[PDB]
Amino acid sequence: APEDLLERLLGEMELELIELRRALAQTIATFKSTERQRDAQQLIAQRWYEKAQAALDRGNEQLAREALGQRQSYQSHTEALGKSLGEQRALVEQVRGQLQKLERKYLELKSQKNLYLARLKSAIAAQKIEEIAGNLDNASASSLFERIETKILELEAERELLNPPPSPLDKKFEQWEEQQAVEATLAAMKARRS
Amino acid sequence: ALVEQVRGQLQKLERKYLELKSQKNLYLARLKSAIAAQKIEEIAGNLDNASASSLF
Repeated sequence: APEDLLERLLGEMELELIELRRALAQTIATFKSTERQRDAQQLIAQRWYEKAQAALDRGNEQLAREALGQRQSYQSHTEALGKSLGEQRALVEQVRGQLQKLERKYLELKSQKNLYLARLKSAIAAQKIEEIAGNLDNASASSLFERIETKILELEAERELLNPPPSPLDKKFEQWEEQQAVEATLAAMKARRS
Repeated sequence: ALVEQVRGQLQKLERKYLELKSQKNLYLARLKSAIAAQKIEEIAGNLDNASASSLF
């Protein structure tokens, strides 16, 4: 039944709105981890910067040469990680936009599901009554209501044969004599006790 | 519009129901009368008193 699928499909969506949710956690987790590593390396280079900050004074330049020459190796690492961190920022920003747009589309779909289902039951419940009224049409000769009248007519006229109605001749006389019967019996009434 | 439209269907249909219900008793009543008053005259036929095929 199409109605049955409408609830299962939306259920399978819900598994991925959380699955994708978990994926973003891993991505952002790496971004935090990558960020932290950058501080440590620059801190070590920063420490060598303070260490080199204590030699060039009072003419000890030769010592400063070696100290800063060592810092250069650490400096390269800082640059490489710095660019990577900026690049990874776009991905976390971009991926979040997908989730936000998709999440809105979900609840929007959910609302429409009930409305169409509701119209279906109304389009089935109010739909399923009128046919049985067709069996009670009262507008044709294929209904129980009308066929019942035929059965009544069949039965009522069944014994119009068994007991035939009185012929018009007697029907033309009973009233004809009755009028005299009331008046003639009254003829003495209106005269004897006038 | 849908909620207004759907309600009209129910109101019209609901009236048609009780209207059908009232007619059901009337036709059934006429049937029993068309059967009870119907089922007597035949046995009077066995007591016709008008032919030579009766018990009387």
